[PDB]
Amino acid sequence: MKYIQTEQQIEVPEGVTVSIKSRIVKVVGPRGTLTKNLKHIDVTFTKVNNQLIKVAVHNGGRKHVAALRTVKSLVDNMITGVTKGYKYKMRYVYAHFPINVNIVEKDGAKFIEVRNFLGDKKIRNVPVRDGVTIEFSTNVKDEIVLSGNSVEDVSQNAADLQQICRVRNKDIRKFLDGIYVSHKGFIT
Amino acid sequence: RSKRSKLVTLAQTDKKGRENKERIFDEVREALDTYRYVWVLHLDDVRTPVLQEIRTSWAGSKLIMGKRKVLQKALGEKREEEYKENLYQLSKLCSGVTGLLFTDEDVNTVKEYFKSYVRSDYSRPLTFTIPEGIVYSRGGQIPAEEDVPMIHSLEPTMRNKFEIPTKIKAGKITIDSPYLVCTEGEKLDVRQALILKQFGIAASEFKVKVSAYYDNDSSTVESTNIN
Amino acid sequence: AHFKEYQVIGRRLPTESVPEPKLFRMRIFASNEVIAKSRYWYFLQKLHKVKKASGEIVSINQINEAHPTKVKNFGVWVRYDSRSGTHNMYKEIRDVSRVAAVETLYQDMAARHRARFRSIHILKVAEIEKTADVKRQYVKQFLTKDLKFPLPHRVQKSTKTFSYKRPSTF
Amino acid sequence: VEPVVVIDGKGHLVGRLASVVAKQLLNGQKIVVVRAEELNISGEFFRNKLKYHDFLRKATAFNKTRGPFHFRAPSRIFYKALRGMVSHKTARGKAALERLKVFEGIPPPYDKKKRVVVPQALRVLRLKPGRKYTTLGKLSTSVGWKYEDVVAKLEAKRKVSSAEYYAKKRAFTKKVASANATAAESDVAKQLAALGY
Amino acid sequence: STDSIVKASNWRLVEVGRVVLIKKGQSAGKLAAIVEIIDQKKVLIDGPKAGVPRQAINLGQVVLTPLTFALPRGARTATVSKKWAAAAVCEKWAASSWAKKIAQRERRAALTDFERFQVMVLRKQKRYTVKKALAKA
RNA sequence: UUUGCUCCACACAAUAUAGAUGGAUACGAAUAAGGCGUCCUUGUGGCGUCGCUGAACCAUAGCAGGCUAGCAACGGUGCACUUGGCGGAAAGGCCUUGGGUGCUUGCUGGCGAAUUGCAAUGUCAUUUUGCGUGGGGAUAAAUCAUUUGUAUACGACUUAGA
RNA sequence: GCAGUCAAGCGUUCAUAGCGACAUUGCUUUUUGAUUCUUCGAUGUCGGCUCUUCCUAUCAUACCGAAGCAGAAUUCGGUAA
RNA sequence: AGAACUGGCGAUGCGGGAUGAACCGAACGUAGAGUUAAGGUGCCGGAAUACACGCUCAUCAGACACCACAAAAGGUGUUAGUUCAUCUAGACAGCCGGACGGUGGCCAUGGAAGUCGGAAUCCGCUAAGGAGUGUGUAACAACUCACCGGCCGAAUGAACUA
RNA sequence: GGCCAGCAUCAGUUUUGGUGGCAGGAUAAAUCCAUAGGAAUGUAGCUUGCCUCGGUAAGUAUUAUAGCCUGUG
Repeated sequence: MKYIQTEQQIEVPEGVTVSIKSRIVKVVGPRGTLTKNLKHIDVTFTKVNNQLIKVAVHNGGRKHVAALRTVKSLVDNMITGVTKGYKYKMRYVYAHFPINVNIVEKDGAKFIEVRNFLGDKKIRNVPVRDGVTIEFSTNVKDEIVLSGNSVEDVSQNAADLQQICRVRNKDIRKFLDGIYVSHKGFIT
Repeated sequence: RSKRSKLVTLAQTDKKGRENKERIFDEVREALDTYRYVWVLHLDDVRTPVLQEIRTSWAGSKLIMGKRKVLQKALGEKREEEYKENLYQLSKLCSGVTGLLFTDEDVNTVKEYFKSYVRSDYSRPLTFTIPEGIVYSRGGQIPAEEDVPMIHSLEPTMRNKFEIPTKIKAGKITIDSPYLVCTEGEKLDVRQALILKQFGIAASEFKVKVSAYYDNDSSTVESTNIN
Repeated sequence: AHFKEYQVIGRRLPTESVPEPKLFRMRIFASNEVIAKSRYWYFLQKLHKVKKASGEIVSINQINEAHPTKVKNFGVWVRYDSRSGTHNMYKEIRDVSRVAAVETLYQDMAARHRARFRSIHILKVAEIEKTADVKRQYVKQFLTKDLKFPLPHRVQKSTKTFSYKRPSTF
Repeated sequence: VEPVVVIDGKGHLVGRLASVVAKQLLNGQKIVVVRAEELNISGEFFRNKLKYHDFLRKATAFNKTRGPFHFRAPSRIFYKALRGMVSHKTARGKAALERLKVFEGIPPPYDKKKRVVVPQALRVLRLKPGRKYTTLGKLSTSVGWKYEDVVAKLEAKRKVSSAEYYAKKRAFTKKVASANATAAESDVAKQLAALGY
Repeated sequence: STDSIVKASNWRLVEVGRVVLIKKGQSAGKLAAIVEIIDQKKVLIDGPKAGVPRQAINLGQVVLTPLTFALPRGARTATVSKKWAAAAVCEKWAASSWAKKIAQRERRAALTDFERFQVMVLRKQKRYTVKKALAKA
């Protein structure tokens, strides 16, 4: 209905600093630095005072205003990634065959290697993205922990690792094998 | 288009509306000249037989509950509009879930009763460790030889909502490491209270507190502080 | 075209035993004098039994705007014929004068509802005096105080075919 | 007014540029179009690809050699849209396609000369924002033009050699404009401002 | 070093009291003030000092200027002309470099051919003092 | 197979023009942003400004541009040399050093034009070649015929022979 | 197919002047897998050897989806010539 | 296929519908200037990439009467309307709390306690709480919503019309 | 006095500008001037509130240290 302007608000806490040239966003704070490109979304940012920044879309339709809430939702995840950081813990439940999971470094690329999934001889390598560090859980049986600064580096690298172990041509009510995501929590 | 499709049902019960509000607007103004005592009571968490105890124990009392702003509408929130006088100060106090009481027995008996009246409800205190074996629906309270193993339907509820790690060998439910859910002297989390809810541990006592009194013939606001 | 507001009055026939038929005026929106007389007999036939041959026109007057440069909010009741049966419609236009508002109503009906000029009837055009009863939402959002908005991405209309500048926006 | 107009090809629409070129040829202007790989089409990428495959399956059924010729390079795809706008079967349309040269990149000697643009063909002036467009260079690689890796390499050679020129020209206009400022306040320059220069 | 370097993206914005230039139409090159916004595209302007009548207009026919002055929304023609000279925007317009550009091409169009010969000889003399002043520093 | 053959300088002849009549005048990138200048702790910095058209900038006076006298300047420009570079995307161009050498409307003087008779493009650029001049440069192959069979309907192809 | 039944809609305003989707009932040779051994006038000429190409409405092979899908096998369903 | 009035073509060029005996303009001696019709003005192609208000994104858009033609109903695409409601005295969304007693209602049965089922289906206290919408234990427990209440502070929902 | 041309003052047809005088309408309506009444997208003043010492928040106040609307002349 051609809204004259809408706005949302980004709440900047005390630790982080945000540098925004035209649509290039950099978030620097305690745990690290991040970037995210936004040349496609066509919005306007405005600083008022050092903790609050208002996004804006002038004279836009319904599609152009629905894409303004999601720009708040991306920069806020760029904020909590630098203050608190992300940490996904995964459990990999097997039925009969003990699943051997390791971390190997071929050519400096640091893959995740899965062996013996449902008795298969096939070796699967899942590549590790930049800035996600995988550690095996201490003193908790059968758990793998993914953690990094970015949502979309961590949540993709945990989603990749469970699609690599999908059971084919069998009944999923009977065969229990696979790797799954326990819960999506913060570091601190 | 592209609107939210609301869930439509077929249940028996229907919504009330405004006409139940205006009745409580009338019943509060009717109870002022009828009864002699106005007792306002802050009681946030309740249990229904706790409330059905207090109603049937006192025939002379009328325990009238409702929304807060309806009670401000009926008692009169501003000093300019009120049914009976000297009433706008005590209606300022009812900030929580409050239900008015209209008795005519005594001002000493009512203030003595609620310190003598105490019950036990959920914690929402003492600490509990779970053994690293078969979990039971009592949870180490009674001896486990007489206990019942937990139903496996709420075991996905335990692994996801209660955050407790349970992997299942056979018809019973097993954990492998001992797990403590609470510690003493700590404010309990809502995930910690629901563990004690499914275990059926209502070991924290409940008492209802009262904050103020009014007397119609004297027409003055009385504030009494008991917890 | 450029619409004009007219006033057409009727005087059915001075006959024996009924002298002085009463009178019947209307306010007509039209582009010239000739259409407004023919549009008067279009409505006035629907109300009671006259014709043009058994009728006559008293007078016509151009009703100019009472206050031209004062920005007014308008609320217009419009009845129109669809491809299915007819039904009413209430729309509101923020504009300068009366006759310039119905100018933008025929542009709005033919764009949004594909209603041609013959299918639209103008029930009543009235001015909303006090605000905060403006029922529509696309009208009220210009009624907030101290309204400021930018015009981003202005395009340029040039004369020559080749510009040597790699032209910029705003 | 110039003998040869040198049209830069980056940021233009295919149809609107081809229209304003196919008129200037028939009126007599020589035109060379450079950097034709950076040209743009309206419409999203997956549409224009399917608007090329339905072109790509039209061929003379009894002999594929004689059929419609499907050129793959971006200089030639634009030359298709331009050849459809000129009556190329007569003798006037052939003498108007002798007045036209199209290139990928910018070959010599056209890098040393001035490049111009056409404002009514620019993408940023024409399409409403929030609307998908399609780079013609990305389209031609996806249909079989195996020279994108070479053109983009020869631009990085050119852009370095261009920017080293521009740093000298910028410092040269610094020295002139300051020496013009001391020519200001002189009474030979006090008269020009009265005459309007 | 702990600040947000977020840009501002400065825009000329329509409002009550924005002074404008009319690029095409009957008036065509006269200053005026936006009195009241009507909708997204139509505004109500007036400049009585230049001579443009009080009228509605479309934003495609008008071009926005950086200068502003304060004015109550819905002002009449006499009230505008008082607030006009009180900000003295007639003086402030010619101080801008864009209004000197319009006067320059206006003066170049009105040059007599004998005066155009005088531009010729004077630009010969200025280029000779420059090229000696250049190629020494 | 009559002194042919090639490149440079010049004179006549030819021969045509898809259309010369001051100059195609070089960043890249973004468009909800950039350009240029200036500082600075060199940064996705600070401040200042400009755009809203190339309607610009540059060049431009002289017999279609003549013959001369000066003044002021160390500059501008043309032509042939020379010095050192750079450019391979179709570079075939772009800078640069030293002199030489005309010209100078940056300023100021003297002479000359007429008769093309009141207008007639009033011819001024640039392709391709030829015939003779005068200074250099360099001394071949292919085909047919004959012969091979890795080839072959005939041509072709593939080999050999002073 | 005919004959009903039920009723969201339609019929200048409209339940009952009169239409009627979506459902459903009427038997159409016998409720206990016995059989039915019933071919019921194709009035008209294309069929086949060789060979190429084209549609998708996919019989196989590629990859998915859903079902009492334990496997094994096997069905439904989609993208794909 | 066969009738009624009129207009056509047949005998008929020209301008428009890309092309056509019947449609739209308009009916013809040979030439000049001017203005138009039906139809058109991005380019082919003569003529405004004219001005103005809107709507539309199609993994086979759509683009002009006769005319080269597609029909119901579906769609959490979008825009404008229609009547009914709920609300700043707290709506709608979502967290949080209660969501009860007679009761494990009669029969059914190897067990059925709100939920494998048939018939039923009534009262008490209540702000509100159905002899009870779903998850499922062999039954039970346990959770859920429908019903009310605590927080937050602006509108929101249903039904249709095109 | 054969051939092709250029200008001047005219005539017929016709296109394209500049500019001047008058009549109409509500003797245009408006602006503008006067003058009554009024209201909020409530200006000055006032009052409260938090508060970087004035700044916004919410209350009052109908032209004052901005103005506007309506009607009549």
